[PDB]
Amino acid sequence: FYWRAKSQMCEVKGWVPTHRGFPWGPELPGDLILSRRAYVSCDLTSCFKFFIAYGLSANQHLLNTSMEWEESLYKTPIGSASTLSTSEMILPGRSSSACFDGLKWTVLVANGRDRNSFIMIKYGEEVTDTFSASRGGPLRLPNSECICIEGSCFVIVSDGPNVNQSVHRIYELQNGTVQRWKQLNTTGINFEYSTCYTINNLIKCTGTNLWNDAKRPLLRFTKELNYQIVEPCNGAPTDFPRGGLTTPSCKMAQEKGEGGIQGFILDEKPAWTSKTKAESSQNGFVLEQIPNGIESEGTVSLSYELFSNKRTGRSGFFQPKGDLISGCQRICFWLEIEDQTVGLGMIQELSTFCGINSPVQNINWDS
Amino acid sequence: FYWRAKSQMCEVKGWVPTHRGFPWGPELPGDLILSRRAYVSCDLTSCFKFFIAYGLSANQHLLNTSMEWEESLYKTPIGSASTLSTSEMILPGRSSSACFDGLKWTVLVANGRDRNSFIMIKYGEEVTDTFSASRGGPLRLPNSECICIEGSCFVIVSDGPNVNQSVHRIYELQNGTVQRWKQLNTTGINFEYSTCYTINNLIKCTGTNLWNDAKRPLLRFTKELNYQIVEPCNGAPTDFPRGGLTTPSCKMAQEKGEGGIQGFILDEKPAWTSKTKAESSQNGFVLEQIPNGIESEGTVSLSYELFSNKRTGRSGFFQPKGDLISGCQRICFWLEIEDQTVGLGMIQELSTFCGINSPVQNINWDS
Amino acid sequence: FYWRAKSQMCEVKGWVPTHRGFPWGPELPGDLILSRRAYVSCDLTSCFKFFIAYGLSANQHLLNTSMEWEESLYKTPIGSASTLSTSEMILPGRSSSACFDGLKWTVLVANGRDRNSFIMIKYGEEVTDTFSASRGGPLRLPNSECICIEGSCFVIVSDGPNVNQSVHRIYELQNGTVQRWKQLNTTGINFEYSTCYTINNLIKCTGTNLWNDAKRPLLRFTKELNYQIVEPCNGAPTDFPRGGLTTPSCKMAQEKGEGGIQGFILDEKPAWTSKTKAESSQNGFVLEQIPNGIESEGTVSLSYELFSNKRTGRSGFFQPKGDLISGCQRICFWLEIEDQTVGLGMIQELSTFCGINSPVQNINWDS
Amino acid sequence: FYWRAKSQMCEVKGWVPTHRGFPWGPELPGDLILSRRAYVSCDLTSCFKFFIAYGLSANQHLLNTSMEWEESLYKTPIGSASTLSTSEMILPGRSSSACFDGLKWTVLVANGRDRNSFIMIKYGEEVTDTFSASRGGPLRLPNSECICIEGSCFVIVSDGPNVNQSVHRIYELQNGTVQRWKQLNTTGINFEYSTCYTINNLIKCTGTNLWNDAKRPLLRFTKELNYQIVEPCNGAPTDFPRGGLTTPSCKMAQEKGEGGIQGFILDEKPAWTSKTKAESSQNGFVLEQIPNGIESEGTVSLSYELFSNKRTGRSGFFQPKGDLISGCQRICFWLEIEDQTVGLGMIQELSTFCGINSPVQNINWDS
Ligand SMILES: *[C@@H]1O[C@H](CO)[C@@H](O[C@@H]2O[C@H](CO)[C@@H](O)[C@H](O)[C@H]2NC(C)=O)[C@H](O)[C@H]1NC(C)=O
Ligand SMILES: *[C@@H]1O[C@H](CO)[C@@H](O[C@@H]2O[C@H](CO)[C@@H](O)[C@H](O)[C@H]2NC(C)=O)[C@H](O)[C@H]1NC(C)=O
Ligand SMILES: *[C@@H]1O[C@H](CO)[C@@H](O[C@@H]2O[C@H](CO)[C@@H](O)[C@H](O)[C@H]2NC(C)=O)[C@H](O)[C@H]1NC(C)=O
Ligand SMILES: *[C@@H]1O[C@H](CO)[C@@H](O[C@@H]2O[C@H](CO)[C@@H](O)[C@H](O)[C@H]2NC(C)=O)[C@H](O)[C@H]1NC(C)=O
Ligand SMILES: *[C@@H]1O[C@H](CO)[C@@H](O)[C@H](O)[C@H]1NC(C)=O
Ligand SMILES: *[C@@H]1O[C@H](CO)[C@@H](O)[C@H](O)[C@H]1NC(C)=O
Ligand SMILES: *[C@@H]1O[C@H](CO)[C@@H](O)[C@H](O)[C@H]1NC(C)=O
Ligand SMILES: *[C@@H]1O[C@H](CO)[C@@H](O)[C@H](O)[C@H]1NC(C)=O
Ligand SMILES: *[C@@H]1O[C@H](CO)[C@@H](O)[C@H](O)[C@H]1NC(C)=O
Ligand SMILES: *[C@@H]1O[C@H](CO)[C@@H](O)[C@H](O)[C@H]1NC(C)=O
Ligand SMILES: *[C@@H]1O[C@H](CO)[C@@H](O)[C@H](O)[C@H]1NC(C)=O
Ligand SMILES: *[C@@H]1O[C@H](CO)[C@@H](O)[C@H](O)[C@H]1NC(C)=O
Ligand SMILES: [Ca+2]
Ligand SMILES: [Ca+2]
Ligand SMILES: [Ca+2]
Ligand SMILES: [Ca+2]
Ligand SMILES: [Zn+2]
Ligand SMILES: [Zn+2]
Ligand SMILES: [Zn+2]
Ligand SMILES: [Zn+2]
Ligand SMILES: [Zn+2]
Ligand SMILES: [Zn+2]
Ligand SMILES: [Zn+2]
Ligand SMILES: [Zn+2]
Ligand SMILES: [Zn+2]
Ligand SMILES: [Zn+2]
Ligand SMILES: [Zn+2]
Ligand SMILES: [Zn+2]
Repeated sequence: FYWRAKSQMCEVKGWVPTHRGFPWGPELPGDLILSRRAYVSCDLTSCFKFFIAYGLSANQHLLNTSMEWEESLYKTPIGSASTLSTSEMILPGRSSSACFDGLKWTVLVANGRDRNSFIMIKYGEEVTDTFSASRGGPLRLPNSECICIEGSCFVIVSDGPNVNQSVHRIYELQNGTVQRWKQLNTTGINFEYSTCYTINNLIKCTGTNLWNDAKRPLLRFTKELNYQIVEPCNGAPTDFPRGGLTTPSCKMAQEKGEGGIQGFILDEKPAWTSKTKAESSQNGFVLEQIPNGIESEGTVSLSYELFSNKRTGRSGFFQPKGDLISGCQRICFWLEIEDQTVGLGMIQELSTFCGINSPVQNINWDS
Repeated sequence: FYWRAKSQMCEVKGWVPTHRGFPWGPELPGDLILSRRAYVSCDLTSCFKFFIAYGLSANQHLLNTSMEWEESLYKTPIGSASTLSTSEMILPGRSSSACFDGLKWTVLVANGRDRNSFIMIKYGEEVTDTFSASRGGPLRLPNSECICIEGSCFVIVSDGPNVNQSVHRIYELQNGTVQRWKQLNTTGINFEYSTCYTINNLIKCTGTNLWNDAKRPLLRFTKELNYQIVEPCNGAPTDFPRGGLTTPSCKMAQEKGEGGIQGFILDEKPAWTSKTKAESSQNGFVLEQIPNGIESEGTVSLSYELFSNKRTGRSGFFQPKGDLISGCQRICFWLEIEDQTVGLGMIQELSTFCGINSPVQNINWDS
Repeated sequence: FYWRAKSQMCEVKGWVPTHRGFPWGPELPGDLILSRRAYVSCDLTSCFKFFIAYGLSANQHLLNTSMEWEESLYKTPIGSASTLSTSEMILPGRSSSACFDGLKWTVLVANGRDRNSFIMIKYGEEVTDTFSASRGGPLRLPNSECICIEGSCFVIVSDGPNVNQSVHRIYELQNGTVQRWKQLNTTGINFEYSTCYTINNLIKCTGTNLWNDAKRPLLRFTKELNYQIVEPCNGAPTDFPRGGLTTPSCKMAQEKGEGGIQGFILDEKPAWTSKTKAESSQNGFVLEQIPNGIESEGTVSLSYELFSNKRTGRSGFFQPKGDLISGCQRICFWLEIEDQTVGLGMIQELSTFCGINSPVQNINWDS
Repeated sequence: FYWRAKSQMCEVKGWVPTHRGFPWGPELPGDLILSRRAYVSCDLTSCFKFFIAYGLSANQHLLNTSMEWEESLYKTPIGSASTLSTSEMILPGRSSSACFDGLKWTVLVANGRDRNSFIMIKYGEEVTDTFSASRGGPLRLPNSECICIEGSCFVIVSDGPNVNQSVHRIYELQNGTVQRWKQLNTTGINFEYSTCYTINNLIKCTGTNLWNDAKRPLLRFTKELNYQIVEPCNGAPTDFPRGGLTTPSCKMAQEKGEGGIQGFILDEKPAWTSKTKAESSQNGFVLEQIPNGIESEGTVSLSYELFSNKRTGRSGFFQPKGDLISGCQRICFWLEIEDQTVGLGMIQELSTFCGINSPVQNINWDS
């Protein structure tokens, strides 16, 4: 009676937006909480945006408050703008993860800048657990939904002061309580900003290598925490920044591998890849289907240019949990759309897209 | 246990407003979402306004945002003003239709400008289906409630680049999923802006001919999609624009037939007709009873001038679904009231009127 | 299972405020709906303010809208300020009455200025009945809660163009549907602004005589509509305007009998009387207990000066319906408190007071 | 089926913030209700801030209203800012107490300045009881949650015109109705601002001595109202103002004993103490663990500096009531954080911290 994915993932032949971002910019209404590190996650009924607040607007500018350095996590329904009257403060935190197990929300937040850093866990309204940095901190949560299968919830936690040598662990939770953890062998790479989905009792995640790779590393693991980390084997890297296309291999792409941005790869057969339109700008977003999976040479069948000119940012998976018509498990993603404002710089608003089995035209969503 | 109309339609001897529009103009409060292509539709408990947002007010003017060209459908309870805190974003879309089958909302939206145009369907929160333009697009939904009978939902979809030769289809849906469609034979006419109701297991609709008619074409069909299209046989055309009264016949009225505006005809015996007060202005709204039905010569018995001077616009049917006192099926309509503002031009607000069996005075609702 | 009063009314030895009015003036927040002809009425769970809107504030002034002459009834929870986000539009109307029968709300509104005047009735969300003026109009509802006993709801409806010769009827409703009505014999008086309560299967009401009396006429009737109209027999009139104390008798007090303001008398033994502090100003509010009932000579035992200086206005009864601790039926009243504003003249806000069996000090509620 | 504490209190090895205060200052949004004498209390599902309103913001300043001297109690969910749209007016009052017994809220408020002073009690929405000052008034409620065990609710009520000789009583309530009261023998001390928790069918409270003590007096009592009042036996006083450390004894600390501020002591073994960082300023907040209990010499094991520089104020206990994971009873506290504003002086916002059994780093929560 706890939640678990439907037995098979739906075929995906295209992606339709279920929500464009609230279309702010160059102006925006007062009383809006401005957000970063937002992601979406759903209960059995509807979906919510989870986010770190960093400011509140009024007259086109930021209210001078302490919101930027006193970081707290908030929640807002997907269908509502993020105002004070409509958003709820959940916990203090600078990064986070959240997921509904069918019964209650499990919410994790990290606080503290270095060795003082620690993670708190909430189950429903009740704080149920804590743990500390083990490798110098700061502890870092993914800013994407954690993954629940039949009452067990899994999240990737990062540690270490440098991308030089980060440490990453899978924590397994029940009732908001750590049952165990496994340290991953990630020698030679960096694996931040994990975004994940579940199917076939497995959990799959796409990382961001901020150290030495413009391709995105992939993690796959079971509920017993047996795992593998693999590299995409095409020659089209998907991080930003990145370099140009190279010949397909299983090697990392190290040209411009430094830095990066949260993003995802649908690790199925067919596999889908996603990235900005060009390598020179954070503009547009392109989804490409690879029939033979991400460990093939990468031959692209379908290719959708969902955004062409609009500046874009982080993206990640989320899964609908209470579908009643689909016999199969749907997959969706959230994506930051970036808008310039007149009075408070650049802002991020989430759009959401879901996979559908039926094909569709290459519509540009800029307008 | 799915919804179906009560067995007989209530006698209608007059129309009372159940909601005047929010009385904005020349001024209006900040944080209001300004709307177009609004209509109402109800669940088993209360009623909602569905609409395409095109702007957000502040200090009497439009916030410069991207709301106008990034079109999304929203929903607000009938009894509330359409503010950010109270309205919910449902789906991206430039035209739409919505209807509650007794269990969940079925919502359709159309997006794309020409051959890229396509329709998405939502059942509850779950996107359940899509289909594309077949005749060049854009696909166009009615902007009025779709019609559900015992779990099957019906809506009219228009296609084609010109009113010159539009194509129109009835789509039949279950669980937000297309079961079939039938193309209508509409050679020689144009049938947009369909607004519909159901009674006696039938569905009846009034169209707007934007090509060659100032009378409104009428569609009647069964759940097996057997249908007929008939022309009103009076000599008093009800579109706007239109020309003067002519001698009653079953011919179309082609004087000023070009263009038009969504509107309705209650296709019963007696039939009710509805139109602006005069042919020269979009002012007032007049409801006229024709005892012998719309295919008679049109002799008018009752005649109510609900608005005299106030500028008016689109209108359409909606049906209450959870009446518990009435033994019979009530019928209502929504109507745009147009208000001039000081700082953002002309706006539309919906009023709603319902039929009652008891007669009433010819009150003018301007004030 | 329909609602009915508890078998006996609680002893009342004093009155405590359960809500002061929102303390606006000289300033008030923007987005507030300004109200008149407000009263309170309760479901089985909590209580609501019902009111006619006449404006919306912004920057201390009235938004220039059409709200004043397009009158609509709204509802707001007692514990909330009356903003757009929190208030609900119910029906168009210039006067009204409302009452919950245990199952649904029955709501009546009157619209139209003279012979066109008519009343509409809502049961839950469903309009269930209408009737017209019979004596020239306008039809007038009390602006206080109607009274429901075991599924039958009663309200006083006034008619006629002059206080010179008004006509008053009791309408009996079930499911928002008129079952019958009885015209009262009110020759020689005027009986507007009825405010009522129920106990012992009876319904009792206090009127306002706008024609020839500064005492308040009292109506008492049964569910079979057998009734009596009696005059208070003290010499202390309670209308405003009024003249000074006179010697106790059953005669009307005609000095300054012209005009008046809605108000109440608790018609029990002991009886309670209520009025402004002095006859020269609408200031303060005084409640006086008369052990021998309102048809005695009026000897006053308890006397509470609840307000001394604050300007006050209309007042009326309401009854809590879902008490679970009290074995007896409580009685409360609402009272307008008048506040001067800097930018939109004088406003009215409701306070609510309830009777308690325990005595209490003569606290002044001005501050 | 009424609420009672879990059988044992959880071990507490540290304190984590479950909510930082809304980070206002130097600026804050309009439409905010500014509050004082706030505390938190929970139902079986979530938690609420209870508070006395004293103003409403707009454009960085206080709206000139009557809110400051017409004092009313309000309630807001912990996770929401305290705006008009989101806060609910409960009762008029200048001090208060509230507690959920598992079924309904019991709410007490005090009104009146001296001998007219009295207390009103609400059970759910129903006013159920009243009583008057017995020793000259004003009656004073604690401004912290009252305590419910199995349907009986207990609160400390203070009386008397001077801290010179205040009188304090325990009132026992059921269904919002006083069953009895016991006067405490508090000769030689003053015991205001009681903040309390329950465990082991006992109720424990920490007072504030505004007369002659910089240590905090402690009250412990049973449901039969057998009680004891004891003095902390360390030499580190916790009131503010206070003097420096002295040698441990059971004597009161009278240096700077005059005045004080609401605050708490966790009266267990180990005991926790809490106070500002230094004696010279109301800055920071420090929690210190005393393994041997508050009646020992006070040897400190753990010591957490939760705030260092930030100005702080009142603090008190609250208990979560609907935990489902913890087998034991959790304990939390609320704490005022003080922020300077540009346009309305100094404000107070509540943060909440809960005890956890796992240890944690000495993180500074200033930023
Ligand atoms: C931990 O993972 C690292 C990285 O994958 C493993 O090191 C690699 O081992 C293979 C041989 O099987 C080499 O071809 C790679 O070049 C190695 N990479 C580096 C940088 O060492 C390592 O073997 C794993 N350790 C354990 C204990 O299994
Ligand atoms: C499709 O509908 C059209 C329009 O009603 C039909 O054409 C009409 O047919 C009648 C004869 O029955 C003529 O009197 C009209 O003048 C025709 N209109 C035009 C412009 O052609 C047509 O027959 C229908 N087609 C089919 C296959 O049934
Ligand atoms: C209707 O009510 C009026 C007013 O009470 C009645 O008229 C009064 O009758 C009594 C005699 O019983 C006189 O003493 C009053 O002076 C009368 N008032 C006036 C102005 O007429 C009248 O009798 C009632 N009519 C009916 C049919 O019962
Ligand atoms: C009421 O409490 C007071 C204060 O605790 C008691 O007075 C104290 O009694 C002890 C002796 O047992 C003395 O050592 C203290 O110095 C006393 N304090 C003062 C100021 O009197 C008092 O005995 C209690 N009264 C009753 C009736 O029990
Ligand atoms: C906000 O306030 C602080 C002073 O209290 C200041 O450091 C900062 O510069 C202010 N922000 C702006 C934009 O002036
Ligand atoms: C869709 O509707 C049909 C109605 O016949 C119903 O039987 C079925 O449960 C619905 N689909 C699913 C799989 O829920
Ligand atoms: C809104 O912004 C864009 C520039 O970014 C501009 O094209 C448009 O004119 C602006 N609107 C107004 C009213 O100036
Ligand atoms: C109206 O009220 C009566 C009460 O006697 C009840 O029996 C009936 O169900 C109600 N009307 C309908 C048709 O629901
Ligand atoms: C409101 O608008 C109308 C003009 O459209 C005008 O008659 C009225 O004077 C205006 N109100 C004020 C206060 O100017
Ligand atoms: C008040 O509480 C008691 C608990 O013993 C309960 O029995 C009773 O039902 C409550 N009072 C009433 C009349 O509801
Ligand atoms: C608020 O209003 C009253 C006058 O009605 C005045 O006493 C007080 O000074 C005003 N407040 C301010 C800040 O001027
Ligand atoms: C935690 O989850 C387990 C699932 O196996 C469940 O049995 C248990 O009830 C939960 N914990 C508690 C004490 O509620
Ligand atoms: Ca990289
Ligand atoms: Ca036309
Ligand atoms: Ca009078
Ligand atoms: Ca002190
Ligand atoms: Zn920080
Ligand atoms: Zn946002
Ligand atoms: Zn290939
Ligand atoms: Zn567009
Ligand atoms: Zn609107
Ligand atoms: Zn005829
Ligand atoms: Zn009017
Ligand atoms: Zn108000
Ligand atoms: Zn007497
Ligand atoms: Zn006061
Ligand atoms: Zn606040
Ligand atoms: Zn020791």
